[PDB]
Amino acid sequence: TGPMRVFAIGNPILDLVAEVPSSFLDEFFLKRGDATLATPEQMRIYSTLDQFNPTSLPGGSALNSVRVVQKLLRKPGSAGYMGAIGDDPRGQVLKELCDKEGLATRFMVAPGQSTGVCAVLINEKERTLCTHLGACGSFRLPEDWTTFASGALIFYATAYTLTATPKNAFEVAGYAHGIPNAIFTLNLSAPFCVELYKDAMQSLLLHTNILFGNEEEFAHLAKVHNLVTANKEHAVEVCTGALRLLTAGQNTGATKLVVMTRGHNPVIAAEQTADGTVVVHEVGVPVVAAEKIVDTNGAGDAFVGGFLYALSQGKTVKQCIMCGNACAQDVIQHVGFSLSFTSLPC
Ligand SMILES: Nc1ncnc2c1ncn2[C@@H]1O[C@H](CO)[C@@H](O)[C@H]1O
Ligand SMILES: [Cl-]
Ligand SMILES: [Mg+2]
Repeated sequence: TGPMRVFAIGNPILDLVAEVPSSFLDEFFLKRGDATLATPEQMRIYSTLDQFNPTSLPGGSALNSVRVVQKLLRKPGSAGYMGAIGDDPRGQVLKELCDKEGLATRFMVAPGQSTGVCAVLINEKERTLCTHLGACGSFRLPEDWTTFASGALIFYATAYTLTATPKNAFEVAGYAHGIPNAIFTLNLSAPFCVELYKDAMQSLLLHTNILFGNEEEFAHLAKVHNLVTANKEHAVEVCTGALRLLTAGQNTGATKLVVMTRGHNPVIAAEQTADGTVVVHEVGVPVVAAEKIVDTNGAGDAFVGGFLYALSQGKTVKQCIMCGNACAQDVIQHVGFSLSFTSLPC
């Protein structure tokens, strides 16, 4: 077991994948192609779906990312994860699935609440998602979480964790800050996380070494924080401005990097070396035949997972981005977030 190289916090979700007739979508008032949170009546969808013998997969942004890390590091217990689940059957199913993959996990159990679950409904070549977050929102790091984190030097949190409470991400980042060789990495996760948690992020970013995000996320960050994307010069301007939220214009000599994925366009990143100078990185994204692209859901999670894996191996920024691109490219060729040990990238 171990050593654990990467530790992450997130909202754990059990994904249930199955092909269903259109009548199923209509019965639960679902619009094909949309992704939503379950309404009261839609709550009955989960036990109903269990009867379809769905493929059960661990899910949730951060959990998907560490599963990629765990996959690439190979050795059992190479990546750790903490989050909240319920004391229901789904909670045990999720834990067992994670155990099967060799991921080290410590789930806080919230008695009487349901484990996060997402119905991944396949119909007419489209995926319709209906998620019930449940226990995820009650997560609070245990007082001895650092013991679980062992000698990990790479910490990751998604902005989605701010929903339960910004205190979890703040505590993880604070712990990482006290360790010279450790880094804290954050995902912007969604434009609304950027909007809702403006104040919290202001403080958190000053304790962040690597910031991940896509175009829309960075665009809102630039507006919210008045920092200033299909256009390069503009993307660079945004990244350069965002880097200031991490450095405050000072040079601690610690890792300071902002990485912006831009769909098909090249990844753009702005870095401040221990030297104190700013550097702009640009890495093109290898395309795959349109005929292979099956499910784009999880591409971003895979990118971060691959980047973190490469980072744990001491690769250059560009190599980390290249590994992330390769992982994203690999996962979109099948529905649901999963990877096989054969022909792994990076
Ligand atoms: N707020 C969230 N926190 C954690 N996992 C999430 C969240 N929203 C969606 N997910 C999961 O992550 C997948 C997308 O990366 C979704 O299909 C779902 O299973
Ligand atoms: Cl998450
Ligand atoms: Mg540190």
